[PDB]
Amino acid sequence: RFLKVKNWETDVVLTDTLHLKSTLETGCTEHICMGSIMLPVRTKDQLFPLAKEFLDQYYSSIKRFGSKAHMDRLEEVNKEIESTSTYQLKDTELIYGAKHAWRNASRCVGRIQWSKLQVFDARDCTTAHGMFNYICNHVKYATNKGNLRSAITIFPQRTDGKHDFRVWNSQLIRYAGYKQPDGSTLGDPANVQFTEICIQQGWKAPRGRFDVLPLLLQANGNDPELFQIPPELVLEVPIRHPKFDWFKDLGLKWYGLPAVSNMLLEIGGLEFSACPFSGWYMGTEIGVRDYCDNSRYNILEEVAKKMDLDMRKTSSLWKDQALVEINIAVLYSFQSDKVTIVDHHSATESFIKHMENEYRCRGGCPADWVWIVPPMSGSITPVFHQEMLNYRLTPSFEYQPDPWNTHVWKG
Amino acid sequence: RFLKVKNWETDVVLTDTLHLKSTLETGCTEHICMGSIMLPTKDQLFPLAKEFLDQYYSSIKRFGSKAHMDRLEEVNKEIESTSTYQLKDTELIYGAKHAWRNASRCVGRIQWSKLQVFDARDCTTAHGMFNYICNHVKYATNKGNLRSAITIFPQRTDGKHDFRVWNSQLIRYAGYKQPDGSTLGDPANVQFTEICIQQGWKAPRGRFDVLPLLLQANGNDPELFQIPPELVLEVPIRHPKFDWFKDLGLKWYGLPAVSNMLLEIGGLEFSACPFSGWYMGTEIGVRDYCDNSRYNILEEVAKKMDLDMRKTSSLWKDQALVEINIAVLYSFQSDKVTIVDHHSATESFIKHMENEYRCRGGCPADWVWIVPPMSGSITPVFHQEMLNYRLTPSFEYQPDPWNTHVW
Ligand code: HEM
Ligand code: HEM
Ligand SMILES: Cc1ccnc(CCCCCO[C@H]2CNC[C@H]2Cc2cc(C)cc(N)n2)c1
Ligand SMILES: Cc1ccnc(CCCCCO[C@H]2CNC[C@H]2Cc2cc(C)cc(N)n2)c1
Ligand SMILES: C[C@H](O)[C@H](O)[C@H]1CNc2nc(N)[nH]c(=O)c2N1
Ligand SMILES: C[C@H](O)[C@H](O)[C@H]1CNc2nc(N)[nH]c(=O)c2N1
Ligand SMILES: [Zn+2]
Repeated sequence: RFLKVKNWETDVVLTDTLHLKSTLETGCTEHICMGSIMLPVRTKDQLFPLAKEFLDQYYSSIKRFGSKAHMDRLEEVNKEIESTSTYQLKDTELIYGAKHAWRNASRCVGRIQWSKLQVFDARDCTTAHGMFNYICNHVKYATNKGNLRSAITIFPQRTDGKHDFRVWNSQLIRYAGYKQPDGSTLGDPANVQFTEICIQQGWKAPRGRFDVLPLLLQANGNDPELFQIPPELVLEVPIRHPKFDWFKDLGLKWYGLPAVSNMLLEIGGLEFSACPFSGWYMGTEIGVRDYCDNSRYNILEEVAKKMDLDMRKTSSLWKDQALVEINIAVLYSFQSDKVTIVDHHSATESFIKHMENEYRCRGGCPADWVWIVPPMSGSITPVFHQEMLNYRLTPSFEYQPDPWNTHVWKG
Repeated sequence: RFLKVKNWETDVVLTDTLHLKSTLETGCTEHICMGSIMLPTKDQLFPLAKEFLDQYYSSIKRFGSKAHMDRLEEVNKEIESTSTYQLKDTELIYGAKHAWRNASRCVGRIQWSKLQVFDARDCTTAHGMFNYICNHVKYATNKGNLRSAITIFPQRTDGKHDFRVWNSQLIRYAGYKQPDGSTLGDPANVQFTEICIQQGWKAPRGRFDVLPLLLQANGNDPELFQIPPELVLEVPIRHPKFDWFKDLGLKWYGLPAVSNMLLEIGGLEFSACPFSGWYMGTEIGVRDYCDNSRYNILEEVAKKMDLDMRKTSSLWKDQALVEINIAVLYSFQSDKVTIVDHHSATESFIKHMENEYRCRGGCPADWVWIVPPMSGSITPVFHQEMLNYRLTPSFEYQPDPWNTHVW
């Protein structure tokens, strides 16, 4: 089978054969597409196949397919699984695995960078204090005083599902949200429930608009523990605008390091339930979503108010006007402070080049159009006009349930 | 099989039962989503007809009635005897409204029940087709107060006698490839413009030349007609604050009227069914004007605004895009030609989708097409999970006739 994808701007046509390596399911059927749905304890049985399939990929990538080293490693993993019911990855396999989970992440527009990933093997970690130390080193290494470097830290894999390592924060660095008695929210409304859990666990909340949350860390299935990231390790950027002097007085800032901490990394059948990873921002993640979603900081009105836009009718495009200015301000601020950031024009152009290169050398690039297209200015970016095929390859990053829903408290 | 969609901004959760009536296939499988792909006998005819008449009689609350049974029997006899059948006027009107109600890529469906249907099944010649079309254009334009309409020409018989409107829309501008190497006018219309010229059209060779209609009746070779110029309402584009904007020399037409689709009702195929509503501003301001392969005007507008074009991160493109779209909306509003902005349209679509979930058990919606091509996430449709599936009656895309037609 060959599937073709067209670009409607360039008329470039690509042929995908890689989708033939897909096994996981999409959510879609013959009768129903679920492409815009956000969300569409293993035994030995399922395991050796997953292991073998991963190891065959690994050994092909390094041009050693079928070699003695390849065969002995299959043999070795086979026997490890029968004797212990699981197995351990070699460092080189873990690194290759983590790189490929990113390469395979179909909602990631930043994948041109996939092969440049610093992998911190934290599989020797046993306690939450150990996790905290690991995460500080990650944050410091990745921050690099503004010159951001992609990185991932990988904690011990799942065993019986009763001893999971988990980072309870959704990202390593986020701002607290506090729901007020009058129904308004102070700070980030996306973090209210998590902030409540931190408070209940003993965090002394400053109750401001940009309070960096404490890490809440679960090791070996134990109850999680609170730690404050050292403030000197949290790089932040005050947001100002190049032409509008009043913009700074909105009191806005953001942190420099985007670091997803709630996902599951699957490599060769093994499950790494705590695998925080970080890169750098595309400007719209902050300027469009973080600042301008109604359920987030929601600053559009106040900005358009300061700009004296005609707010009487939507068709003055006052929201679109304020939206561009805010996004200009975020890119300007990060740039002036020398904190790595990419704009959505540059990021999407790089992605199309990456995607074409992947079609040529790999036979495809799974891509989720719903997520890859930026949330402003969609059609003046080259990805809008690009047909994409979304399917699931392993190694992979997966969503997992928030741990407060599933954790059995020990006391 | 019983599905939930969530809006992530409002936490509103809707249950879809309507997908169970899904009929056609999507392009997707359990292994590959094709959500972003643009194009993903008497035996079969009776099931198709019954399925339709059942939903018709159910809609008028006479399901299982004597009138229902009698009609089903009537239609059955007609197929076995004549190999096809004819829709009653009421069935045609119902079917056309429902094909619009079912159009998963249409954001304007809150309007679906207010559709004027023109029954042109009595038409026999291209000249007749032209007369019907002018009347459609004039009815729908309504001196700027636009009214939704569809004109339905005779159904396909043996496939050798198709009615087709060769144009993709009733009103579009010509495109000409130049000795220069650049394109004059609308680059999307170069091939069709050459067919017009090949067929006799004397092209003015300008940037905004309304194309002639190329009409095919009873599967004959198509013929050329000019829409009377006084029936084509156009809007000159100016900006409310930039004096220089009008000097770009831009205009657009008021009536968007898609004329290349196939309407399928109860298994019958209406290969010529041009239909029209009114524009959402972004369709012109973002796509017609700013697409690289369309009028591609971003650079020239950016220049007159004196923006910093040295680096993409000044967001000059985004700035210019907003002003072009302000100018479109302003111009149409000033000349009193119906238009809707993308905020207002997507808000109405969210209201429409809620009515539909409550009253019909779902609403098929293609998120990739529903979300406007600028400012995605400040419109409510961005945060709204949607299920896409194919219900009949339906509008379908069909092969350009020049690739099909034996001359
Ligand atoms: C080099 C800098 C990177 C940039 C500019 C970038 C860009 C982005 C953006 C804009 C998104 C969508 C996020 C959203 O809308 O919430 C995303 C998603 C994602 N990226 Fe990246 N990315 C980068 C690096 C990384 C790294 C290092 C990884 C892991 C190794 C990664 C894996 C993912 C995954 C798994 C998603 C989907 C997340 C989800 O489902 O919530 N990306 N990327
Ligand atoms: C009343 C005002 C209407 C508005 C504001 C509107 C809005 C839109 C928009 C913005 C699109 C996307 C088109 C594109 O991006 O190229 C679209 C597509 C479409 N609409 Fe509507 N619509 C209207 C009326 C109608 C009517 C009257 C019909 C049929 C009776 C219809 C059926 C369709 C179909 C079948 C599509 C998809 C066309 C394709 O696949 O190329 N719409 N609509
Ligand atoms: C490494 C990197 C580089 C550049 N940017 C980033 C930022 C990613 C931040 C992710 C925040 O996304 C949050 C907010 N909305 C959906 C949610 C993530 C999510 C939610 C759900 C239900 C499913 C899913 N797959 N992913 C990370
Ligand atoms: C009735 C109405 C109301 C408001 N707006 C409109 C404008 C729709 C104009 C149609 C323009 O669409 C053209 C340009 N890009 C895709 C193409 C239509 C199309 C192309 C293809 C390959 C498949 C498909 N289903 N539809 C029509
Ligand atoms: C409902 C819909 O799938 C949801 O709003 C999606 C759309 N596209 C997105 N794209 C990105 N990058 N991030 C998101 O959170 C979303 N949200
Ligand atoms: C490849 C992708 O499907 C294509 O560019 C789509 C995206 N969304 C669209 N949405 C609308 N309304 N109209 C279009 O023409 C397109 N083009
Ligand atoms: Zn799909």
